[PDB]
Amino acid sequence: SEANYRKDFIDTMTRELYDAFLHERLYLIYMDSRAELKRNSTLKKKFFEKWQAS
Amino acid sequence: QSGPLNSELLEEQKQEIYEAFSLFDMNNDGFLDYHELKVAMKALGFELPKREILDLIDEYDSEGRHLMKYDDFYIVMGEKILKRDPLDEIKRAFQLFDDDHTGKISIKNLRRVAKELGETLTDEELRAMIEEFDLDGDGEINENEFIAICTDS
Amino acid sequence: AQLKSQIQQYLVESGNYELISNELKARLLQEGWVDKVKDLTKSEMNINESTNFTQILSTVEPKALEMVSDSTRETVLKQIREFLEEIVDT
Repeated sequence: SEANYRKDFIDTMTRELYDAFLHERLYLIYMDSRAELKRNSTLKKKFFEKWQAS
Repeated sequence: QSGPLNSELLEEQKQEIYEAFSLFDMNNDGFLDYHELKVAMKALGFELPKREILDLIDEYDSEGRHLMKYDDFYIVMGEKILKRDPLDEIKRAFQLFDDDHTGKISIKNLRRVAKELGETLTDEELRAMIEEFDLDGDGEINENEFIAICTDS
Repeated sequence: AQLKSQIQQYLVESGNYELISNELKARLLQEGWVDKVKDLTKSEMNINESTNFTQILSTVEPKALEMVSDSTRETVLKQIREFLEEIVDT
């Protein structure tokens, strides 16, 4: 009972810590992903416009 | 050094710098922390090691805040943009047009890029962009034909 | 409530935050999840009017989480649990 309360707190906090770690990792990968797409878009734009005006 | 840089940057290059900073200025406060700066530079095609990023912040850190101001980011990235290898740029752009990897930019590809950039163009005038620069007569544009377009400047 | 702050503050100073974080990332890389998040982000940008950093994240997030393998989830959960066990008084 005292041991039940300890377990439930640990189970609840394990789940919470995991959801945060995972969210932080998704956030970081996402940032990178946006950085890559931004760069790609910029290149397409530059050389598409250069082409069209050629 | 403001002035000597933005006379030799193209307007599209100045937008690129501004847009890359804004994207990761979550604060909208004109400052970026370390991870934000890292990705902002990556948005411009620059991969720096930890040591150089830290030293860049420390160099320009007018306020001990460990952040980087938009105006300093503009100066540092402006110089690096100017030192880009134009030929390496053209080649990456090529792989990006040829997104099905046939080794040639077809009308399918070019029309897809146009639609991505929100560019509103006739089918007939997309054909003309190829027709006007197709040195093979093969109806499509290979890396060389494309490098030739972009190198004319 | 506030014991959590004490545990989360001990988490970082022990270096156990970084151990767990690094294990999570190694395993996410190993199972392909980094490429999946990237595809999800790229795909969601064509389907959308918006460039908004936060908006696109909120569409990508639910879908990305479901693609995490049971094996990675269980192994990291187990690792966090064992650390909590060793810390929360008797």
